[PDB]
Amino acid sequence: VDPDIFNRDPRDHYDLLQRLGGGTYGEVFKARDKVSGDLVALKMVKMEPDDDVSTLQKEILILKTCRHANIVAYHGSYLWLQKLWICMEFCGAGSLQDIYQVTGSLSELQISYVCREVLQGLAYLHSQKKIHRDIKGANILINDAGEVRLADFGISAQIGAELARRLEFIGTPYWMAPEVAAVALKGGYNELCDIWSLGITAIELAELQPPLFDVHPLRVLFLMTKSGYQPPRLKEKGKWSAAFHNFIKVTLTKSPKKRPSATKMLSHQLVSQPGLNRGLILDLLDKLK
Amino acid sequence: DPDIFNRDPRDHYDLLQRLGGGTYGEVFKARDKVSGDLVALKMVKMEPDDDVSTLQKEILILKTCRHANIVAYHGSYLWLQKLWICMEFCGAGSLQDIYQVTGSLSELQISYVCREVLQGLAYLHSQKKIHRDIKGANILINDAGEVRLADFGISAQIGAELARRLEFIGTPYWMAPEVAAVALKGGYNELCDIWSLGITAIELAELQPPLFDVHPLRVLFLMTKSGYQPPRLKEKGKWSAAFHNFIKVTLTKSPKKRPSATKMLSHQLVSQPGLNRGLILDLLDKLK
Ligand SMILES: C[C@H]1CC[C@@H](N)CN1c1ncnc2[nH]c(Cl)c(-c3cccc(C#N)c3)c12
Ligand SMILES: C[C@H]1CC[C@@H](N)CN1c1ncnc2[nH]c(Cl)c(-c3cccc(C#N)c3)c12
Repeated sequence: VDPDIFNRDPRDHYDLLQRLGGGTYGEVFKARDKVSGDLVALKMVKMEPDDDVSTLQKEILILKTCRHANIVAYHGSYLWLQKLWICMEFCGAGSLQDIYQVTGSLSELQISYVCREVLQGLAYLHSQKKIHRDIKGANILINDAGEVRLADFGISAQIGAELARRLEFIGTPYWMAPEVAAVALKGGYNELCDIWSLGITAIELAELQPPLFDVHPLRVLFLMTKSGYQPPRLKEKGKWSAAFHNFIKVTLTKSPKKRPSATKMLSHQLVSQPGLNRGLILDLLDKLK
Repeated sequence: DPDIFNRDPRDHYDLLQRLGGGTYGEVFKARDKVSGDLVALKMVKMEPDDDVSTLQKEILILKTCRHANIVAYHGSYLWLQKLWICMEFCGAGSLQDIYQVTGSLSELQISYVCREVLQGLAYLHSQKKIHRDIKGANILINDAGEVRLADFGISAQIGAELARRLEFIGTPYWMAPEVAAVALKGGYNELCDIWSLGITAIELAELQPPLFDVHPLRVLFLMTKSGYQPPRLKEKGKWSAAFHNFIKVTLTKSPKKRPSATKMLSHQLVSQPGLNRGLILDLLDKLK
């Protein structure tokens, strides 16, 4: 699962303080270093010798090979008595969903700053051939230093593992059409799917819910496949500037061939504005207390 | 399937010999006890904690097919931990079994085969089905020189895989439209069968599909490049311009420009006047 794993009980180094919740899979615990007192988040997953180790192997590999200020910090992993423990940064404010349900709608400048920081994390991930595939407020954390960090590579790991399995059982390819060979090797979609999720997340930070949240999940999926499909928009026009409406319009470009990349989005009017600094986030954290 | 017979298939058929299956299972040559007709019985072993989704999709595809160019379905039996799918037996086996003894097929024999496969393909696509495994091994020839498509194994596996995507997709509110589209539809369409028929036409002509001596992973990688050139027949002088054009048109790299099976039925190669089962009866005489 990981050549750098510690075959030791994490409870030798950490006091488990409380079960904070969970992600796509696993259970997350708040933990404290026994001697220093430093806080960490320990994600525990059941790991038997018979289980497929590929998903968790890929999640650890993404966390270990990410060296970025906009990606949650990784400290190491533990394997002890059929339980895998992934040790990561403990972000004191929690997720942006934890924040906006107490604080309400973020201001346009706070959203602009979060979007820029997320786009820097996405530009980095995409440059290293990775796709997050689960961009949303619940997966964007704010640490005590006011930094915006992408978290939960669970879906990304599951998708990488599913793609490796498909290649293993693809069979003889001599009669396969090139587009069949392409979805077997790449998947049918690309990293631009993360740009659309950031557009939906910016609406979620403004409205406390993604668009169509009240609509049945299957109806949402079917409508996206229909011919006359129109992407979502911000509900209250006058509350937001034209730069925010345009950010939603371009990130939510229906065709992936015309959806801008993460680096191209960094020069967009909304995220290239002058007043975007960590002070906006430190002031968001002050409102929480 | 609700119409599954809960009896031993040996009550109605005499098992004659094991022949080996396709994608999955084992196929037995068998004889109908009342008519003396041969049938192919596909046997799949069962275990109590087995996912029955793929098997269920294969039976449903076969039970709803009613076309001369697709193996006929005669029912399925569940007995003593085994599932038996009963289908049409084709006396000469597959085109691969034939050309391995006979050698290369003539252009007119290939044109008859292509027309018959396109009739089956046009039918399958009209019913919203995809074969996905068109090749010499899956095109059977009966004693009368007639053509039947066989082995909906890959087709059933893909269908089962796609149904399992719709079940474990999770909340879709942050999901881009193209991600939603591949989860429901798959990322490719029925036009993949047109390409496979082009490669199959080359396989019948040259005894191997193009790049057969190149590593499978290298072939897969080459195809994804934006400079990949579709294959062509090696001996230009051995074939007519119409066959060379059929190959170029079926092997259109872009699935947006690749013609449908119904469109291909109007192509010169397969709409020619002398195409009939007699051409395959000549092939079978060469075998004996
Ligand atoms: C416990 C989780 C989920 C519930 C959320 N309300 C708060 N959250 C965190 N809070 C404080 N520090 C944290 N560090 C990390 Cl990593 C997470 C985190 C957040 C989201 C997904 C995953 C995973 N896979 C981990 C975290
Ligand atoms: C026994 C099989 C496999 C080996 C091949 N050499 C000859 N072949 C047939 N030959 C004569 N009639 C047949 N009818 C049917 Cl159906 C098949 C068939 C062919 C291929 C796959 C499957 C399945 N699932 C069934 C068949």
